[PDB]
Amino acid sequence: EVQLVESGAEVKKPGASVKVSCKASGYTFTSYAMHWVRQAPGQRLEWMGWINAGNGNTKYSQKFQDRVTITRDTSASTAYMELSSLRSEDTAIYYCARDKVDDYGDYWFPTLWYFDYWGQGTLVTV
Amino acid sequence: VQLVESGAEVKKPGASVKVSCKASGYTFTSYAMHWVRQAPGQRLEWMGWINAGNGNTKYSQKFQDRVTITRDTSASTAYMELSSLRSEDTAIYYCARDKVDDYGDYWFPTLWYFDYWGQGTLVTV
Amino acid sequence: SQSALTQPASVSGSPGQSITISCTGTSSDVGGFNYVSWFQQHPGKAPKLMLYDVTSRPSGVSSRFSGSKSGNTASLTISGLQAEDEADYYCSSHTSRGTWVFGGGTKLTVL
Amino acid sequence: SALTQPASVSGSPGQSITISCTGTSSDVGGFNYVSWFQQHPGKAPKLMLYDVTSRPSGVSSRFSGSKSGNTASLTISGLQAEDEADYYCSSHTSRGTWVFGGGTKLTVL
Amino acid sequence: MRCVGVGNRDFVEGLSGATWVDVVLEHGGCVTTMAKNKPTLDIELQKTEATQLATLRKLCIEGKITNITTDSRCPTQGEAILPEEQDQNYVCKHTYVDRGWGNGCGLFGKGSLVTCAKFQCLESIEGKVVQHENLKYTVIITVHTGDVTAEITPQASTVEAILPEYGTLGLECSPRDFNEMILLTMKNKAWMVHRQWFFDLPLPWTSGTETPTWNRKELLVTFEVVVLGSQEGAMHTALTGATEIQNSGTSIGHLKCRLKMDKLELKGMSYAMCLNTFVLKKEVSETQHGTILIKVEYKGEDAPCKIPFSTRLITANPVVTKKEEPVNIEAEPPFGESNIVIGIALKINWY
Amino acid sequence: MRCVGVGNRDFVEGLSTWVDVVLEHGGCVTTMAKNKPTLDIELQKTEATQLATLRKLCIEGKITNITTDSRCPTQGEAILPEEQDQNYVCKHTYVDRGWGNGCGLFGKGSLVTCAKFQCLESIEGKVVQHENLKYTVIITVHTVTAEITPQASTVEAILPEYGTLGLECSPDFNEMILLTMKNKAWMVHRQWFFDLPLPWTSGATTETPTWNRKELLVTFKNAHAKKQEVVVLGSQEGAMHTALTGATEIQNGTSIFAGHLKCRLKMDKLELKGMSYAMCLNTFVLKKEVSETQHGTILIKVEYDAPCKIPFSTEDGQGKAHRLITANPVVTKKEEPVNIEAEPPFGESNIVIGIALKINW
Ligand SMILES: *[C@@H]1O[C@H](CO)[C@@H](O)[C@H](O)[C@H]1NC(C)=O
Repeated sequence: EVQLVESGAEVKKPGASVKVSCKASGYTFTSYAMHWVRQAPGQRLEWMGWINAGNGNTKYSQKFQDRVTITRDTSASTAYMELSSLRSEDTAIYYCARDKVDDYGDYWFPTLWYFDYWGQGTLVTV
Repeated sequence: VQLVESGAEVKKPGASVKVSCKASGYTFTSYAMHWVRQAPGQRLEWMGWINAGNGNTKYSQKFQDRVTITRDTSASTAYMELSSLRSEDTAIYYCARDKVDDYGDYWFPTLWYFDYWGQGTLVTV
Repeated sequence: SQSALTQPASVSGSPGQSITISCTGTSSDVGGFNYVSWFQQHPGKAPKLMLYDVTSRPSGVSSRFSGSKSGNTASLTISGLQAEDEADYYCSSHTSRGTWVFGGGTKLTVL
Repeated sequence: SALTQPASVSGSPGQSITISCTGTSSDVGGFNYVSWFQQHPGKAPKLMLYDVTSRPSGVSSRFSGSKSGNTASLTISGLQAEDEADYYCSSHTSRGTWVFGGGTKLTVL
Repeated sequence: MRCVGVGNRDFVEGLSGATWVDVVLEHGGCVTTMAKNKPTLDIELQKTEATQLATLRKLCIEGKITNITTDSRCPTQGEAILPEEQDQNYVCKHTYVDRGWGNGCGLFGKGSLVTCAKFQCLESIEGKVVQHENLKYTVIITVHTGDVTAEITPQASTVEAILPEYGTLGLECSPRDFNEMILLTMKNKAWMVHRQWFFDLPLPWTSGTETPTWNRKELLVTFEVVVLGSQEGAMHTALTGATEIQNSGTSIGHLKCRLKMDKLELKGMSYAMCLNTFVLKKEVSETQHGTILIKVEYKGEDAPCKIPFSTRLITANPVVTKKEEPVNIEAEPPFGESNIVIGIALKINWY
Repeated sequence: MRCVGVGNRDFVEGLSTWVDVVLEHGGCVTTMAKNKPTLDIELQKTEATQLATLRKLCIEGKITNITTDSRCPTQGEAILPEEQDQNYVCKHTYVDRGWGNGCGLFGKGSLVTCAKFQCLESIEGKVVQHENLKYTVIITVHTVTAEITPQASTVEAILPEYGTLGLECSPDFNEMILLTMKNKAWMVHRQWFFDLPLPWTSGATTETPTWNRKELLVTFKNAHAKKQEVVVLGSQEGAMHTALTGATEIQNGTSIFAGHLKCRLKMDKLELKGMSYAMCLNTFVLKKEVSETQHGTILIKVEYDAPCKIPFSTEDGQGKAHRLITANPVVTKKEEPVNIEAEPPFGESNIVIGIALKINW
C-alpha cells in the first residue's frame, strides 16, 4: 500500500513554533515532492508550500514564507514542516500531500495528478 | 588629569563583567588606555591596551580570548569586559594612560607610560 | 481566508439526477492551465482526489464523476446521484505563480 | 613574573636603601623602558621612576635609579615614614608587551 | 505521455524495415525510435556522473588574521626573533624602524623589527580530479503508449534491458580530455577548467586532514598588514565562459548508442478492430515537430481492440483496454490539409 | 623630545628673518637662525574636511522574494507586478509546454522570474573639493598647532614666551573620486569609478534604497529549456582590492598623505627667550650617556637655583671655545631634566656643562 503517516496532535503557546512530521511509505521518498496544506475549522484548504525531497529545493506560499521552514530526512524518508510565531489563527489541521518530480529529479512543473495521496492530518491548536 | 573607574561589582563564576574608565583633564583621543589587574596580595599584571584614537587594540596572551577592550569617544570612556569569569579573576582592575604620537598611532610607548592611574575597580567572583 | 477560486456554498439534488459544482477562477489559475483538480472530503477525513487534468480521473474513481472546463470556470459533474456522494468538494488549481489555490468548498446534499 | 624583585626590604629611618629588579635581555637589558611604581595599601600605583633614571616633576629627588646589564635598581636615600609601601618595577618587552616585577614590601623600622 | 512535450526531440526510424537503429543522446533531449512491427521507444539520458573523485587541492578564497605578533630591537642589538617565523601557520615580514631615546634605545638608528600574522581560512573551494574510468551514464527506456533504466560504464558498455510484456532491448553505447582538466568545485556549483589554468590561480592552497598548512599565503596576506578580501566574485567572473555542472559523485555529456530491437516483441496485434464511435476527450494539438496528439474515449461495450486509424503512426498499435479509460494517440500527419479518421466514426481536419 | 631620532629630518638655516621649508608626512624639519630660537616644523595631518557621498557600490548582495509567472503558448508573454518594482531584477525566457505540464497546446511558453535584491555589504564613493583641504602643522621649540586651508593660506600663530611666527604656505580633486571601503580609501579618476561594474545607488541617507545596474551581480541562466535559475555573482571585495592595488592609497577619518606643503616662516617678530636670565652656578648631573642622532649631532641628558642659561663650553688640552642645535638651553626647574643637542666638537676635547661636568664624545 501507499501511505502517508503524520505526527500526533500538538498544542502550543502563541508565538511558539511547531514541527509536524510526515513519513512516507510504499514509494520512493526521494522521487517525490512533499506539499503541506492546512485547513482552519470551518474554512477551506490552504496551500503552505512544498519540498523537493531529491535535492532539498523548496517553495513557500508568500502568506507563510517568513514563518514556515520545510525540511526532510532522506534516511527517515520523512518530511518536516515547521511553523514559527504561532497565532490563534494558525489553529488548523495540517496535511501533507505528494507529487512526483521529473526524471531529472527537478520539480519545476507539477504533474496533473498532483496531491493524489494525502496524510491522515495533524491537528494543531494554538 | 584624573581617571575615574566604575564601582565595585560582584558576579558569579562563568558570568562577565564590564568596567568603565572615564577620563578627565586631558584629550581622551590622544592617549592609549591600558588595563592592569592585581590579585589580592599579588603583583600587577598587564591585560592589554586600546588606542582611543582609532580603536586599535593589543592584548596579553593570558587574556586575549576572554578580554574585550572598547571605547566611546563621545563619552571619553574606555571599557574593559572580561567574560567567562573564574574565581582567579577576583582582583582590583586599574586603567592607566599613555600618550600616542602626533599621527595618532601607537607603536612605541612613551617613557613616562602609566603616569596616571585610576582608583581601581574591585571585582569579586 | 478568502478563496481565490469561487464555489457555490451548498448544492442539492434528487437521487439519480445529475448535478454540477462550478469553480470560477482567473486567467492565471483556472483559465490559464489544465491543472484543475477536484478533491472530496468526508467530514473528519483527508481530501480524496476525484478529478485531475480537468477531465481525467483516478482508477478508483467512478465514471459517474466527469469534469469540464470553459474559460475561467471548471465544473465537476456527478451523474446518477446517490446518498454516498454526500460530502464536501474542493476544486484546486496550479496557478501561474507556481502556487496552489483551493475553492471555498461545496457541501453536496442528496435530498 | 619576568622581572625579579626582593620579597621584603627593611631599614632604619634616615638610612639609604636599594631595591633591585632583574629581568632578561629582552625587557631590561634591551630597552630603557624601566619604570618604578609605588603602591600604598588601598591605593593605585604611582609612577616614581621612568627612563631608568628620570622621575616625574612632582616626585622628590630622594628617589634615584640606576641600571647595569639586566638589573635595574631604585634607591631611596634619607628614608622617611611615608615611604613604607610596595614597590613595583615594570618594563616594555621586545614583543610589544608590559611586564611587572613581583613587588617589594618596604618596611620602615 | 513522455518525450512528447520536449522541444529537443529526435525521431529516428529503422531504415527500410530494419531492426537496429543508431541514435545520439544528449542531456535535456529525448529520442523517439521506431521500427517495423516493433514498439516505439523513448530513449532518454537521465544522468551522467563521475563516480569517485580525489580532491587534489583546496584553494582559500576568504581568510582571516589572528594573533599578530611583533618583535623589535634597538640598534647594535641585532635582528629580531619570533618563534613563529619557522611556524608554517604564520606569514612574517622584517623591516627597520627609527629608534632612539624616544623609544627606549641608548643609541639612535634603524633597528630591526619582525611582524607575524597567523593565517586561517574562512571559506574555501576545491580542485578535484576526474578519471575517465569513473564515468557512469544512466539511460531510461520507455514504451511510447497512451497508457526501465540501464546503467552504462566505459567498462561495461553494452547493456541488455528487459521491457516487461515486450521482450528485451540491446544497447551498444560508446561514451564520447579528463587527464588534462580539473573540476573546480565551489559552494554548490562546479566548472570544468584546464589543469594549468587551475594550477596558476593566485590563491593560497593546501592539499590536506583538517587544521592544515596553507601555501603561498602571501597571495592573500601581505604587508600595516592587509587581507585581500573574498575572491569569490573574482572567481565567478573568471568562470563565466565555463561549463557549469552540479556537485554532490558529480553530475555532468553526449552518448552515441545502437539499439537492437530484434528480440523486442509488440503486444496487442491479435485484437480485433473497434466498430463503434470514438469521443474526443481533448482537443487535438500539434507538437513542436508536426506530430499530433489525440486524446479519445471509446463509446460501446466492445473488448480490448485496435483503434481504426487512417490518414504514419508514432504510437504503435493503439488499443482501448477499457471503455472508461481514455487513450492518447500520436500520429505524424502529412504536411498540408489532410483527414485523420479514427474509427470506421470520427473525422478530423488538419493542416 | 621631538624631531630627534627621525631619519628624514632636515636642517635649514636662515639666509644671510625668512626661512623656506618643505614639509612631508612622516618627516620633520629643524630650522635655526641668527638670534632666533630653533623650532621643529612637522606636518601632523592633511585632511579632507567635509565630503559628499555621491554613490554607494554594492559588493555583496542577497536575494529574497523569488517570484515566477508562466503562461501557455498562444497566451502571450508572462507579466509580474514586480517587473516595475526597482527592488527586483527580472528576466524573461521560454520553456517547453504542452499537455504534460498543463497546456492545451504544445509549444514554448513565456516565463518571467524576479528576485528581490538586498545589499549586505557595500563600499562608498565620496567627492573631494579642493577648498576643503586642511593641513595641520605643529611647531615646537627645542627644550602649538596651526591649521592651513587653500582659503586661508597664511597663518599667524603665537608661540608662548617667544613671540609670534608667520607661516606663508603654498600647497584636480574635482576630477578624482575617493573610493572608501570598510576602513581604507583610495584616490581614483572620476570616469573609472563611474564605469565600475557594480550595482550602485546614491547615498541619500534614506533606508530601503533603489539599486541601479543590479544585473551586474544578479544574472539568470536557464537550463535545458525546462527551468530558469537565478544566480548571485558573489562577494566582489577581493576584485575591488586587486583593482585598487595600483591606485593611490590614503587612510580612512579622511587623512591624506599624498600631499606635501612648502612653507615660508617669518621670524621678524620672533624674540629669543631667556636673554635676561642669569647663568646657573650649581652642578649638573648626567642623567644618561650621550648618544649620536644619525646626523653627527649628540644628545646630552642632564638634570639640575633659578631659571638660568646652561653654561656650555668646549675646551681642548688647554684653551676654551664656544655649537648648539638647541638654542639657549635653560633649566626651568631643578626636578625636571633637560636634553641638550649639540654639534659635535671635532677632535677629542672636554665638553663642559655648568661652571660643572666633563664629557668627551
Ligand atoms: C514579499 O516579501 C514580504 C515579506 O514578508 C511579503 O510579506 C510579501 O507578501 C512578499 N511577496 C508578495 C507576492 O507579496
